[PDB]
Amino acid sequence: VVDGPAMLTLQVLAHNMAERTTALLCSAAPDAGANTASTANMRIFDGAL
Amino acid sequence: CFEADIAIPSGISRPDAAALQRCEGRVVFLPTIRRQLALADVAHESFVSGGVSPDTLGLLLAYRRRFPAVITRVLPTRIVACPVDLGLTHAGTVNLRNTSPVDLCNGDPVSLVPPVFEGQATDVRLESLDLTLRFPVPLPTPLAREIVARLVARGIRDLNPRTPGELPDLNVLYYNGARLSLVADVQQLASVNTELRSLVLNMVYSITEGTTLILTLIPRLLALSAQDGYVNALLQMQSVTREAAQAPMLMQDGERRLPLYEALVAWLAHAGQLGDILALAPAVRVCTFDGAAVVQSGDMAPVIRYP
Repeated sequence: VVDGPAMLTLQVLAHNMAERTTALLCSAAPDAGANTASTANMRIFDGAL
Repeated sequence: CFEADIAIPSGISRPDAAALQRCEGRVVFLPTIRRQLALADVAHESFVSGGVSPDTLGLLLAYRRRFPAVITRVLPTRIVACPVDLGLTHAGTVNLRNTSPVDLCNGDPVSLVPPVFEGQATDVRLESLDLTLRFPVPLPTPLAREIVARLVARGIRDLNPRTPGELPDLNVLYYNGARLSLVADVQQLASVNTELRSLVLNMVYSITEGTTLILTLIPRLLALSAQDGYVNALLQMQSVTREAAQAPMLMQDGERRLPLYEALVAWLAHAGQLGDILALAPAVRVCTFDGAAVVQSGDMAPVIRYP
């Protein structure tokens, strides 16, 4: 149940919007605290839209 | 032994004759080589210079230019002492008394340190012959080299105040356990100053031209830090090495002089000799015949020659 002047105020769509989604991939290393010689080659990838 | 005697000069307090009996195996600093000598230059009143008594760094400098001697046999007429500097030619291994809180090891070099302990003053008093006696404390030599660096640096903090009064005391020692507290009462300046200068002047010559190339590998040190055990334990937490991390400077003349090999020579010449130029020379080594691996506090350990 949504009346006229609610969706009439959908006029404000012109101000902000979003174009499309984008997969973000920025990986990481072990921390200061587990970063040793064998773990220096270690990477962990994380994906998100 | 090349026998040297010290007679009992004048009178006896009758229990104090027994006090000379339980000093068998101790050390007398007599500033000579004599066939007979009075007991006046023996005691700490002779250790006292003109007007003033030495500090525990000055007593190091006072034990510098005198000669240690081993109590061998105690007569009521004389005391036969064997001149450590020469007459250590003993296959009989003339015996010493350990007067020290540390149970030592077998095989330690033993160097002599003035009494600086909180509870082992070694103060025995003679009142018929008005003299005061401080016996030196025989100790193992790495533990001996852990002490002399503390007491000079404690007197380095006697030059500059600046910091708040809560200083690290330099007064907690570590041998396998065994928390040791020593005495911090007086720090004479000239005993600190002349000891400080040779710490400066030797560290001058211990740097050379090819030494400078090693300084480039200071960030190379911490690269081994997070990838092994040995290095990370070698790298101290209270070190400037972890603090200084936060280059050939070409000047290359001739390049056939072995510049890196020549660096480790003169560094070892003066920075390699820092324990013995500040403190006394070790000439006493732990050597028990029965296979006993340690020597108790108060025991009579057999003594062999220079390490």
